[PDB]
Amino acid sequence: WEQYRDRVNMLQQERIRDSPLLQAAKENDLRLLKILLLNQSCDFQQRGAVGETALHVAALYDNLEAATLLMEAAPELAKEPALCEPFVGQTALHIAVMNQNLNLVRALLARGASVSARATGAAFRRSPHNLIYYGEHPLSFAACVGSEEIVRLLIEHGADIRAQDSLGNTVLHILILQPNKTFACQMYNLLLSYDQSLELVPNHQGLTPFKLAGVEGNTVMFQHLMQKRKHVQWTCGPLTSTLYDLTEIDSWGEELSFLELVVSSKKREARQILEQTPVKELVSFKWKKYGRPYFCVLASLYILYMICFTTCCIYRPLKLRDDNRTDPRDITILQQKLLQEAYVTHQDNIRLVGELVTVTGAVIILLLEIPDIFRVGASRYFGQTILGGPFHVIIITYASLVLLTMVMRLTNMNGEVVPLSFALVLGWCSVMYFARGFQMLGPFTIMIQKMIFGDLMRFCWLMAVVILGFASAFHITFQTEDPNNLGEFSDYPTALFSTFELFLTIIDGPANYSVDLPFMYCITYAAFAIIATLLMLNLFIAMMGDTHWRVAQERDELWRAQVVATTVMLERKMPRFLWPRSGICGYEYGLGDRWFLRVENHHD
Amino acid sequence: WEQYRDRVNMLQQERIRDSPLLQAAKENDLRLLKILLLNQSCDFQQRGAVGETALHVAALYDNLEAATLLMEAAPELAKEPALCEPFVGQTALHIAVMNQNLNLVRALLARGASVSARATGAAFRRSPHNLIYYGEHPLSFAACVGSEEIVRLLIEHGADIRAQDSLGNTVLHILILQPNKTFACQMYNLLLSYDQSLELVPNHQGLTPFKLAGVEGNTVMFQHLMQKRKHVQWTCGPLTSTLYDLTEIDSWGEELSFLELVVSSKKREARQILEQTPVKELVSFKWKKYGRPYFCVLASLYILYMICFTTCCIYRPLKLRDDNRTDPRDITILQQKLLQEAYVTHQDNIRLVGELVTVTGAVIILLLEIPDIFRVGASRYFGQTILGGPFHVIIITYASLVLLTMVMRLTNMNGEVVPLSFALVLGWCSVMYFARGFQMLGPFTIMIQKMIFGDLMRFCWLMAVVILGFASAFHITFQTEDPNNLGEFSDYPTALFSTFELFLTIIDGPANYSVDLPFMYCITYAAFAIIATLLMLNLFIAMMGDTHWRVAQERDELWRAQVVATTVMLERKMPRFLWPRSGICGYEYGLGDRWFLRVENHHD
Ligand SMILES: O=C(CCN1C(=O)COc2ccccc21)OCc1nc2scc(-c3ccccc3)c2c(=O)[nH]1
Ligand SMILES: O=C(CCN1C(=O)COc2ccccc21)OCc1nc2scc(-c3ccccc3)c2c(=O)[nH]1
Ligand SMILES: O=C(CCN1C(=O)COc2ccccc21)OCc1nc2scc(-c3ccccc3)c2c(=O)[nH]1
Ligand SMILES: O=C(CCN1C(=O)COc2ccccc21)OCc1nc2scc(-c3ccccc3)c2c(=O)[nH]1
Repeated sequence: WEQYRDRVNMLQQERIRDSPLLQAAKENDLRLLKILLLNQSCDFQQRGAVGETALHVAALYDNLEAATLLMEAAPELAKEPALCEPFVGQTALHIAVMNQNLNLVRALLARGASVSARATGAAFRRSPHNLIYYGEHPLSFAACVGSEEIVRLLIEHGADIRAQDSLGNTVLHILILQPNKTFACQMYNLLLSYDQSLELVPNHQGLTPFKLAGVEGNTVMFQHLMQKRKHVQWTCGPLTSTLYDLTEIDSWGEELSFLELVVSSKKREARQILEQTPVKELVSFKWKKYGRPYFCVLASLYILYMICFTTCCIYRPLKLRDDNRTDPRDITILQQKLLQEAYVTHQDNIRLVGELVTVTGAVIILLLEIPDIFRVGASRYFGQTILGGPFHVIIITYASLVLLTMVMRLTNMNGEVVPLSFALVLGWCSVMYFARGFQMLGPFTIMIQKMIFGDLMRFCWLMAVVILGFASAFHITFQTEDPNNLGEFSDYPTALFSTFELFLTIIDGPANYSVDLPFMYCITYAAFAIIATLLMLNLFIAMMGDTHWRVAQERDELWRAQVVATTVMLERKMPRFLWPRSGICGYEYGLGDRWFLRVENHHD
Repeated sequence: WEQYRDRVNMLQQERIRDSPLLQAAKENDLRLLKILLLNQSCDFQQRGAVGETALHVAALYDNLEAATLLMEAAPELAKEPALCEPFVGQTALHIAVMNQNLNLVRALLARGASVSARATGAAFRRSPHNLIYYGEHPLSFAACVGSEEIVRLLIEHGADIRAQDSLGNTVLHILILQPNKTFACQMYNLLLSYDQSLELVPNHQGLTPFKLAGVEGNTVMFQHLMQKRKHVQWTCGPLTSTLYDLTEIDSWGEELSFLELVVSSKKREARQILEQTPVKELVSFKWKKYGRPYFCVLASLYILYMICFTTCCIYRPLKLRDDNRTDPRDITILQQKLLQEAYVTHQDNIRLVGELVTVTGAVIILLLEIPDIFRVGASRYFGQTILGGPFHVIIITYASLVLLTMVMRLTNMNGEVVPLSFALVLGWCSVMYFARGFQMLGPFTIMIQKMIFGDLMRFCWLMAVVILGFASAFHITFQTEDPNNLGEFSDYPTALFSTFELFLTIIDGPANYSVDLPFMYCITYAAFAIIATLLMLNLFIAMMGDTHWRVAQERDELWRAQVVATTVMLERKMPRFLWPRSGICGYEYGLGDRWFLRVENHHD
């Protein structure tokens, strides 16, 4: 997996060190190769550890004289690849075009070497363990490393300008998946100058190279790729009216659109590629004229439905408990009424109407949530903050708990408060999803969703051991006293709860001077103060101050991505008699079935 | 000590000012030296204050003509050193090679001056009072100041290329203990080119120069010294596979390893030398594959043992107190049971099993802690944060208090809560030691251990005088009233405790409107509010905010050092049938008994 790589590389190097002809080809001798070529009894096709040919070990250490003498001694060593596991289809041409010497590649092409030999192992394969991905073909190798006089020398010998390899990619996808981009823009331009030919082709995953430029986030290759579609109109003064093309920027023929494909990626450039001009102007116009006046009425309808659920939950049926309460610590003066007395009057008919509209809202929420999560994977939909993981989780939780409340009401079971309080508090804390489209409540809900999983997760794992270590001491100091004067510290769970409440200072310190408290309680409380309340509760404020100072641009760079996410979701969901196209047409203007855009510009 | 240096330097300068021949040699006269050399009655071997020879005072003020005329007048003044206290074995050759003139050194070597004269005083000695440490030999002087044409001129006269001096050092250790390093890398390279010869030699303390490079933290000399062992394998494309050597980086033959020697230093570069490549890759692999799956089960076993101790401490034997409580301020309804009624049932047998496993855990903690602190000094083990001083202190305290609890239980003494509460709260606050290997709770426990000794130590020395000055005023205002309406402010210790509680606002302000409080209490409380609660308690938050802003990189530069500390500690502690080696072997690959490492790299 990892140590197997060292296990095979040491074996290859040990075989190279042991074999004398390969050692001479490594050291670049002349008389030793001359005597081993003159003595014809020695074998020249001998293999090392991992398919190691003498031409391979010459080209790996760049021995031009040894390679030329080897091909003029026996030229039948270029068309034979390796056969072992990490380097399956490697060739001398492959390692020569990676090592970037023109003369050895010219000598190999003069000595009859094929240019369509494929390499399918663990070396040249898209995986996070290998450092580089160059492709599985010599033209992909040359155009990916960025040479200039090897690409013509290979294409004029017919080396598959439109090639295919593992995972269905091609040379344009390989040039897009690169971190240099400045000596790769010219290479992509030259290969597009050489040749549904090569741009509109999909891979095995279904990624046209424009959508791969999207999902990988290379903004400079995107900004060059836009300039092979940009129609330019007139210019006068300092202003110019460029006319872009959006027939790839929004799909409308396939459900998988470019914008839906780029708003739900997992990298750190899918929210920076949404700042270039012909996608920013488009989603700004479409958002400001089509996303606010439906999100506002959706938020109003959700808040109206939740106030119906809150009032229907308040007006709950209750009957007086006839069994007595002969216990000094028992209080229950109302009891949950039986189901057979739930239809008695007009008020109970109104409560029935409220229960019906609550159950209808719960089932339409569940049926509007489930078939969208069956398509996108659960990780991409529950994880990210651009899409709404920690709101869809509590929405599905609210729907399942309201359904369990309705079933528990119909089966005539006691204890309705146990799911009712949870369903109500989650359904009212889930209104925060409708605080995406407003720039006031925009970055603040991102800050609180970041602050919970960033600092409260770090802080409660060190609050739990302090309250769990101090509640036991408070209980041991107060298990030899009376529970008449000090109500707290009687049993262990109320001791734990009261120690946590004294930790957050929401309750007062226990004090009663009708008795005399023990010295051990007094000294451990005077230590508990300046260990757990003066220090740690005032260090939390400084830590969430510095997180707020340092993450003061991720919220402003993530809010635009989540508002484009809501625009794309509503454009896919709501019907298309109410969601028309974007941009001008081209059928009534002498162009034909290509929707355009016309963004006015101003420089100087 | 310090003023003695001024006392001897003024005496030397006064003797130079008083003696006429030395004054002429200072002023660089010609006719005065000519007449004092022609008049042969004058003595030339006369000594000043601290062994002051005329050749010494010529070479100290760089008088080439005076020195040449002195050696051509009487050449018997070069082989005689000084004899007084601060400058014992100083020579004209020593001060000439420090003053860096080639001609005077050539003249002294032509006039028969020895090159192995040693200087052992208070001047040339490793101590924090002297500014520089250059060594105790002329070759150490030349190679430490960094000359180029003096080192060959001295070594070709046989001036001890492999020398020894005080504290057992040599010239490579002297070149390592230097703050220049850029004109010292070439000097170290030239001396290693000139010559178990010189690299594998130890000093008197037991420091091979590689381990001295470690313990002194000079990263550039470390990064050059690594490149005399780095074996290079093939290269192709932009990636290269260097093959380092770890036979010095981890010892395995001596208990004192390089990594244990470098993780427990007291400087500010022992945590920066742990970022270079062939130690970072090694400890990253060894930590992620061998330190987490034993630290996790160690934390689980410690938390399980502490929950056994907490439950065994809760289930404590108690007998009802038969003596009466005829006192309006006495509450004791349960009394500690006698030892003879501690084995009565199955529950008391279970409590006995809990006491036995608690005492066994305490004695294995103490026997696992003590023989490790007997070897490393108490300062290095209790002080630093990389090693765990403020956790080993509270662990030894918990073990001694649990042993004192067991002895106090067997001797049938009352008052078990007095050590039991302390032992329980320290044993539960000591779980924080197992928050080193997790990157969530990593920097936060460093922040709280820094915040206590950095700000709470500064703050409680100015909280103590405010509460000690306000509790007395609150007592004087309320010693002429009734303790029936106001429970607080009755005697002085409860007045002090209630003033501290009102300082931290955990208790409410005393108010009772069934009576009339004095005007003096009212005005001093209205001053106590906006002097001690609005201001100082809200300045503490700002101070621990700015400490958190400024020490936001020492925690991220110290956490890696303490996780390498725990890796080295577990590698030394746990047995070696479960802790195997690191890196590949070299016996089955044609190298022989040298464990290697193979780190893959990528540039361009
Ligand atoms: O209308 C919806 C949302 C469901 N709901 C309602 O009905 C009523 O009010 C709500 C209030 C709070 C929470 C949910 C609702 O459908 C599901 C849905 N929400 C989203 S948000 C971003 C995306 C997205 C877009 C493109 C790619 C990937 C993800 C997304 C999605 O794909 N589906
Ligand atoms: O609880 C804890 C620590 C324990 N731990 C949980 O409990 C939930 O699974 C976990 C998964 C991994 C690690 C720890 C835990 O402390 C921090 C903390 N993180 C969160 S995330 C959501 C909540 C939450 C808020 C209100 C009600 C219910 C849950 C939450 C929380 O209350 N605390
Ligand atoms: O296993 C140990 C630690 C002792 N303990 C346990 O047994 C049980 O759980 C514990 C929980 C909290 C505290 C202690 C324990 O031994 C002692 C020990 N701890 C350390 S931490 C770093 C070093 C170190 C490494 C290299 C050089 C210098 C110091 C170190 C050490 O040398 N000894
Ligand atoms: O106490 C003080 C000041 C008095 N002073 C001690 O008392 C301990 O020796 C000292 C040594 C030098 C200077 C002052 C003191 O204020 C600050 C302060 N520093 C610390 S360090 C550990 C604790 C601690 C925490 C909980 C229980 C027991 C001790 C601590 C503390 O409570 N306060």
